[PDB]
Amino acid sequence: KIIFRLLLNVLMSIIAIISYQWYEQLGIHLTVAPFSLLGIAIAIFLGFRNSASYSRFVEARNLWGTVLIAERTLVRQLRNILPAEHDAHRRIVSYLVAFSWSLKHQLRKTDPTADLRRLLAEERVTEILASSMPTNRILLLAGNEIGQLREAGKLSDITYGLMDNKLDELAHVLGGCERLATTPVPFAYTLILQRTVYLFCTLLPFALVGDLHYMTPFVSVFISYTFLSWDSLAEELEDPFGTAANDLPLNAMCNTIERNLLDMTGQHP
Amino acid sequence: IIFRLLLNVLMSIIAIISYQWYEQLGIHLTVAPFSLLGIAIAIFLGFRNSASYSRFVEARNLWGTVLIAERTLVRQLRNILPAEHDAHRRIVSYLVAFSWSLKHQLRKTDPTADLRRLLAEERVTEILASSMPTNRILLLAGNEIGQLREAGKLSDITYGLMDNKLDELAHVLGGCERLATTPVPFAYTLILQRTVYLFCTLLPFALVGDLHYMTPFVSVFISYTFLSWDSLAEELEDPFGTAANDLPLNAMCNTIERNLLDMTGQHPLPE
Amino acid sequence: LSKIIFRLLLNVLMSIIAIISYQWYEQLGIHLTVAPFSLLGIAIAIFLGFRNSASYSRFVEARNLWGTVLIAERTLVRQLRNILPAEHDAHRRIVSYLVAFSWSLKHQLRKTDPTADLRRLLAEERVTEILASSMPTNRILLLAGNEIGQLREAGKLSDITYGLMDNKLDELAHVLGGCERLATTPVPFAYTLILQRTVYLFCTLLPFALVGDLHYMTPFVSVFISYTFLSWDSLAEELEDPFGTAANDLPLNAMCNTIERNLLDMTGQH
Amino acid sequence: SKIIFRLLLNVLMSIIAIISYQWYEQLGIHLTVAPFSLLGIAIAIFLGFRNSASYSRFVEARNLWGTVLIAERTLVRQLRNILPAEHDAHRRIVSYLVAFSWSLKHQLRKTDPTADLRRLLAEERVTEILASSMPTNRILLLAGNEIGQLREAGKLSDITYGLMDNKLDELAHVLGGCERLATTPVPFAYTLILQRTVYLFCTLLPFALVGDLHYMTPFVSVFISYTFLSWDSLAEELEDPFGTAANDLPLNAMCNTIERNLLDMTGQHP
Amino acid sequence: LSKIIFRLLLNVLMSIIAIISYQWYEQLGIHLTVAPFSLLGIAIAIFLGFRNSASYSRFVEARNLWGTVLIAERTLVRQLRNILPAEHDAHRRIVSYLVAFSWSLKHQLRKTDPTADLRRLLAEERVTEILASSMPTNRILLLAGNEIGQLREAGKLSDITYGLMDNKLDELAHVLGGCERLATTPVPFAYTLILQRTVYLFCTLLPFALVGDLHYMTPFVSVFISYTFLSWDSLAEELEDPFGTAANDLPLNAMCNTIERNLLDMTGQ
Ligand SMILES: [Cl-]
Ligand SMILES: [Cl-]
Ligand SMILES: [Cl-]
Ligand SMILES: [Cl-]
Ligand SMILES: [Cl-]
Ligand SMILES: [Cl-]
Ligand SMILES: [Cl-]
Ligand SMILES: [Cl-]
Ligand SMILES: [Cl-]
Ligand SMILES: [Cl-]
Ligand SMILES: [Cl-]
Ligand SMILES: [Cl-]
Ligand code: NA
Ligand SMILES: [Zn+2]
Ligand SMILES: [Zn+2]
Ligand SMILES: [Zn+2]
Ligand SMILES: [Zn+2]
Ligand SMILES: [Zn+2]
Ligand SMILES: [Zn+2]
Ligand SMILES: [Zn+2]
Ligand SMILES: [Zn+2]
Ligand SMILES: [Zn+2]
Ligand SMILES: [Zn+2]
Ligand SMILES: [Zn+2]
Ligand SMILES: [Zn+2]
Ligand SMILES: [Zn+2]
Ligand SMILES: [Zn+2]
Ligand SMILES: [Zn+2]
Ligand SMILES: [Zn+2]
Ligand SMILES: [Zn+2]
Repeated sequence: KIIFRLLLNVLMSIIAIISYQWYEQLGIHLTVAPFSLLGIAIAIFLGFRNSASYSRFVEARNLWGTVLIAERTLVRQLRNILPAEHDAHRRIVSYLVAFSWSLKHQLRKTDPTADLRRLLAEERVTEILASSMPTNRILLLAGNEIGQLREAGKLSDITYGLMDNKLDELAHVLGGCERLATTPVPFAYTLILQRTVYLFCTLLPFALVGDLHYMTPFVSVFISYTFLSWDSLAEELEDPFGTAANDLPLNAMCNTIERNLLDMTGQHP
Repeated sequence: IIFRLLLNVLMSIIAIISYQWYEQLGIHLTVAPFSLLGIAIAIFLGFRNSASYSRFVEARNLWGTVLIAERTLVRQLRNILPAEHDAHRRIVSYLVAFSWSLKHQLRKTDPTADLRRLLAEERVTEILASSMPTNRILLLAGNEIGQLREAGKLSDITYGLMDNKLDELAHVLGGCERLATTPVPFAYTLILQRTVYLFCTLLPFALVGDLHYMTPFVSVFISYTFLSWDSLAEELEDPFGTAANDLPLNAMCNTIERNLLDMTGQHPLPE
Repeated sequence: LSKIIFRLLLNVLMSIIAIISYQWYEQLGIHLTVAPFSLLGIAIAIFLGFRNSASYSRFVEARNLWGTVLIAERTLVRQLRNILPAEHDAHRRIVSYLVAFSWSLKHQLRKTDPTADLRRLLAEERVTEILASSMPTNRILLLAGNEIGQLREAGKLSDITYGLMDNKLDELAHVLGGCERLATTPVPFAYTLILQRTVYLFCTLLPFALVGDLHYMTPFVSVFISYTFLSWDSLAEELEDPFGTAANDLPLNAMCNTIERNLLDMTGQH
Repeated sequence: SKIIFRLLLNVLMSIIAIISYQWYEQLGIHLTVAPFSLLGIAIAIFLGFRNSASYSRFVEARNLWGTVLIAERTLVRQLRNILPAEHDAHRRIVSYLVAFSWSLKHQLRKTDPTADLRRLLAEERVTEILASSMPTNRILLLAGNEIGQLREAGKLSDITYGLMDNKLDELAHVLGGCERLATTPVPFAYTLILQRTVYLFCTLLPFALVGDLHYMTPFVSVFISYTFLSWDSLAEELEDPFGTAANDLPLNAMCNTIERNLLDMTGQHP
Repeated sequence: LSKIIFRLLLNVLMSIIAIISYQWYEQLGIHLTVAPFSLLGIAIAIFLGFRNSASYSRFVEARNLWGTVLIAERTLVRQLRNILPAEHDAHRRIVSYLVAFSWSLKHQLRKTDPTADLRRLLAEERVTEILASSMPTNRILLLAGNEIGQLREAGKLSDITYGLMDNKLDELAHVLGGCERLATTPVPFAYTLILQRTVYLFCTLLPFALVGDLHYMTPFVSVFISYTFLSWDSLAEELEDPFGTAANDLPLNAMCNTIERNLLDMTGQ
């Protein structure tokens, strides 16, 4: 994709060289100086934009970081507060593991059913799949587990509350991820910046050819590489739950989560 | 926007057909000064759009919190008082009323339909009497939580747990109000817009000396880049203004309503 | 201050002396190209951008702090209604302190006299207590804390519900510090010092380095460049005094009225 | 200004440039503006970022100090509100909190805490504090014992103990925040190399400037040198916000304010 | 031999090559002006500026994370004394776990062996149990959690006071999560890929563009412009791996020492 636009730029430079003979005749002059202005303007704009994209990526990485943290500490509190309640341990862990996988699926816009069935009773799978938000439902069921221990008097209102906070933290992760997935910043205004860099890159050799002659392709490819490299990297970072090269290894992240939670509950991968 | 590009092409054609008369009289326009001007304008547009983007992001975050806090509040009600479905349905009404009412507040549109749909007509009059209707809804949601505590169904601890979620909604209300009765750059936003507008119309006259017939092509391309970047900032600066795209706000209020009905088993339709 | 129209007009005068003294240039041997003024102009524009950023942030923080007053006081009034709906005497006392706090904080930041307002809202005993302090607004918080505190001794609030309302006072305490910190810590003077020199000197020497290129079109270009750098410099001017009384500053009286109106709407037996 | 030295030194180099411009072709030395435009702008961009990074450190340092005032204020309020009678505890706790500020200032300035410590506390304590290589942390632990004892005594519940405990946490965070900004500087490549670069650019600039400016060069080069060197030295100043320079923090004024605040009116309250 | 001085000396040679070969330009048909190399270099600087910005923030984040370790450990030991002044048995056990956590984290981020430092601090029954887990640092927190848990079950801590100390474990959990997130997820390798190529190629081709305008002045001006760009680029590289072993990286050994000495001073050791 990047190499296609680079090859088309080498070609366009040749078009500029072979048709430079016609330049004076057809009545067209093109200096470097105006293209330097527009060039720098674009660079400034790509610089800010690209930084904005990196921010989103870092936030996305961060939210997933919190899934692991919150889940670890929720399991920790369960063990420290109710060390004898290993039934509750196992079931809650099931939901927390389910939550992660379901979040991966949600963000990937794929089917959660395989993973859900692996981890949970089929009655719960139907309840979870029935909801507009399966991750929200999973949190509600994990909520019932601690909520029932509270009714049984095995948790106090304080110790229920400490565990409730972690579910609250997971709610916040889910909200943040949902926010980052459903936020393409006006669909037109990324396509409009892209068509700008593109149109600048292909008109540049035409302007460069006066000053450079046969060097035109070598300089024009180098400039275009730089600008396109930057533009496309910003594109990858913008959508961090995607399946692109420089996007979050969400399946690996989910494995780490499950393994951690299994390690904490005396069980073996 | 497309008017201003057509105005630019018109200004370019003027600059071609008049280049002869004026540059001979002793009035010249080089590219080097308009390059300094344009780069500085770009730098300023760069920083400007940065401030704009951050207002846009804060708006998204605040609205994200509505979703989050309302969800966790309804979770807490279900987990702490599994039996109290009448309380569940009342609190869910206000929470959904809160979202629509806040949207209507920011967009400066009429909430009446949404309130009449969600709430008892006594409550709707109380809410519509107030000069701060969104706050009033929050207060009502409060009483429901308060009555449950008074009835001994919530302890001070568990009342407290739900109370935090109402604070979170309060923070969202305020943050939004501050992002609405705005901006913080107090109508300089019209000066930079004109600074761009004038720079784009004087530019063909600076460029024609170097480009002759190519001028309308190169001048419109530059103008496009600057005017687009300026337009984007203006759009982002004002996430709740009467001209903004209302899709995501509506999408948000719909999401939460749907979520909440699901959470209280009002969905799906019974078999 | 609209010195922007003075300096724009001084710039026209600076172009005029440049056009007519342009002959006496090579005689002396003084030449001024655009190129090194592009380098300087760019460098000045970067530093102007980074500075205006700081200026902007400080203004936003001022808004946020004031925004929190409204939030924390709304919620503290709410809490009192839902937790103690019978206790309208306590409601009215706490409310009057909260309103007092807002007004007192405004007067403090504006360096004006809070006495009139305090006396409108509070008992002369309390006014005396507040004004006796070297930190009046902080003392109002202490008094508001005392009402909440009494309710706790009386047993109308548990340690838990006491705690829920204390946090709101902690928030108003962060507003108070915030505002104080802002009022005493400007964007460092050096910035606005350095930049005010370089931006003015630049706008002055510019028509001199443009006339060689522009002959007669020097006023209309040097002005348009100058207006651009000065607009952007004066934007920082109009954003660095958020607590003032100027048109561009925060409408703190209006905000205080908004606060008072809000807390009165929340009370009235309904 | 160490700038006034290097600004005059720039004028001397810019005379050398005016006299040498004939001999350029003799010595074989062509030197256009455009390469130094590229290098200058690159340096401006890097100065902009560096300076922004420094201001951040300034701002964070200021904020952490702000929290000291806030947290200490509310912790006194909490004691005045929850235990209104316990003045001996109030007085003891306040003296530790005041010790905390001065102690921290001395820690960050690397000066002797003993003067200010003796002014405020019992001599047994002044030696317990001085015996620890972490004096500020020690003071905190001491303030911690005071609220702890009030709880062993059953004068505070677990809840009301917690409310105060949180405020000591907040101060621990300031301590850590301040230690991080102090013991961790902005890495020495950032300062050492960037200063070489700005100055080496500043000396060479007139040599490439003559061709265009002829006689005007010493002015237009000093103006450029001012702009660049000002920005770099200001960055260098703000990087170390607990230092003693002009644009650094008034740490002495701040601890005076903290003290005046806690001790307001012989420490008497309504 | 120091990467930076080598790439400078390659650039002084690139300049003499450009001087000696300037004659052949006219004949071979290769015209190279400064104007487009200004556009290129400026763009590269902007992108270098923004990139360096990201690398700095990552370094700063790592610093804050370690700052929190010290803060949270200090206040947890402080709480232990103020709430349970008699229970020095528990003080010593918890302090040893808290010091273990610091060292374990250090070793984890350094990909080095925690055994020596852990054996120095803890009983053998514990050290093997901890090292048996694939998440040893997380395991140490679960064990510190247990101490707090036992003290609660023994009635020595109330639910409230248990809560107060539990939040301090939560804080350490976040540090661990944050640190792991920084160690495993780098600043996207595309940033180094793109910018290392583009800077190097730009510095190399530059004298060939400068030579027409600068002649024998070329080497001096070219090495200077190279130095400015290469220094900035390598500074970003040194800031990007803050858990490394360089002198420019975080003195993690010093910090862990400060932590240990700190918590021993607090208990009377
Ligand atoms: Cl956590
Ligand atoms: Cl387990
Ligand atoms: Cl929440
Ligand atoms: Cl229901
Ligand atoms: Cl609140
Ligand atoms: Cl239900
Ligand atoms: Cl009332
Ligand atoms: Cl506080
Ligand atoms: Cl009322
Ligand atoms: Cl802490
Ligand atoms: Cl001990
Ligand atoms: Cl001890
Ligand atoms: Na906790
Ligand atoms: Zn022609
Ligand atoms: Zn957490
Ligand atoms: Zn178990
Ligand atoms: Zn929340
Ligand atoms: Zn229900
Ligand atoms: Zn022409
Ligand atoms: Zn549904
Ligand atoms: Zn709040
Ligand atoms: Zn009332
Ligand atoms: Zn003002
Ligand atoms: Zn606080
Ligand atoms: Zn007292
Ligand atoms: Zn000369
Ligand atoms: Zn903490
Ligand atoms: Zn001990
Ligand atoms: Zn023993
Ligand atoms: Zn080993």
